[PDB]
Amino acid sequence: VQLQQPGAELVKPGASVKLSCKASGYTFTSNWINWVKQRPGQGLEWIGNIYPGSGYTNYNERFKSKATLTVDTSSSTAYMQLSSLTSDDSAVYYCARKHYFYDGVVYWGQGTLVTVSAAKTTAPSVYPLAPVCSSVTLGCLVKGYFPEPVTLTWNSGSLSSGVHTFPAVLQSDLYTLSSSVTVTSSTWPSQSITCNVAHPASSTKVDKKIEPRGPT
Amino acid sequence: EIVMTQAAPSVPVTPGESVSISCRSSKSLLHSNGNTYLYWFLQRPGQSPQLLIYRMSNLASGVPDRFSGSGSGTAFTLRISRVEAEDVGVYYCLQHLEYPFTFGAGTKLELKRADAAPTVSIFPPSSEQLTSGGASVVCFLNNFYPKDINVKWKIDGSERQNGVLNSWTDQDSKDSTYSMSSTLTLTKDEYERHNSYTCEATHPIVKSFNRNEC
Repeated sequence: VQLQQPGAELVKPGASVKLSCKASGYTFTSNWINWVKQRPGQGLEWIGNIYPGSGYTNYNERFKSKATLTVDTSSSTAYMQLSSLTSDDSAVYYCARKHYFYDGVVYWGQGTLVTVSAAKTTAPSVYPLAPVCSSVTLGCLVKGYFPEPVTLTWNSGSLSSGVHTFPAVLQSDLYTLSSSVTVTSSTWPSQSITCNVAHPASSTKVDKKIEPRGPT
Repeated sequence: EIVMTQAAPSVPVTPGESVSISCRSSKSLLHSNGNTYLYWFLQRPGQSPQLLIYRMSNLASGVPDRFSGSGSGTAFTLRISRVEAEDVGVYYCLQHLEYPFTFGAGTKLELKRADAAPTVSIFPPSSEQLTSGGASVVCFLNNFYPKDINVKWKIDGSERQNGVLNSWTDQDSKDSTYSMSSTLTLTKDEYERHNSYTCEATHPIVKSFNRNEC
């Protein structure tokens, strides 16, 4: 909406990556753009900020040389280059800015998950899980992908109240995630239920319709 | 830098009651102009942080009146009155007095509710997976309370401990329960050499199937 960031970046150790943060509206040159780091399951850490109109920067000493902030005022986009990457640089990176007039409003991008690794991108295999041959529970297994994340929905967002999508688990250097959806017994198979999975890192999108199991 | 300390990693609260979350700074945040530069944010799992309070006591836009803030120059408190299930998440303080800006370590709000046994469902491998040479059996233990739970797998009557991977969700924002998914993965050949598969949850609830029973 207000700040657009890519979902992921896969980068090799020792290399560098340039993260983008595109801002909507007209006042890009008049508001500070801030950058924040968050390692998986950990806290928040402020990296620094930049005033787009002038290019003036304030860096947290801990990120000097590791991070370089710049802007392209012609496309209202802020950039953060991270250099000589190590595993400790794997984390979610957010951009954020205050509202032009009101102090009680702060806009945040969705965050970009940077994964530092020598491994290649691998698209997931998606499996529909129907019940064993009131209510009914169905599942969807998203297996063997790299890196995170994937975005999973049910009936393109039309089913959400009875859904549980679990944190992914890493094994043999590939991730696997599962999701369950529970609905009334008269809902399925009478009506169609489909698992939708997106994995932007490999530019893939797959839909798998859940079908009752047969003698196969 | 100014060090921000949140001494409690988490705090419990019964829905409908009030809770106070604390934070302290290593230097006073009260400026010569009369304002105190302390902020509070809430972060829900899988979402970006949301501003709750600015300059110690001012309520941010779109935040309900149940939230309020107070403090001295070095000790602050975020108060949440009549707590709702949707309030679950991690609360962070931040100072905006001097560069570099710094955050406290965060305090997780945990809601109390009545004990609930899990709703258990087991799933044989999809036949599409079996083609890959692998076979995963999945068991969901959903909407239970409290958070601690145990899962045991048995193949043809015997307990199986290797090849199991578990994953847990954060607390549900509507009903304050927890859920867990347990996956047992075997080779296709091993899966075919056995027939009875069982998932046992002890919070014992058992769900099972026979491979060839279709």
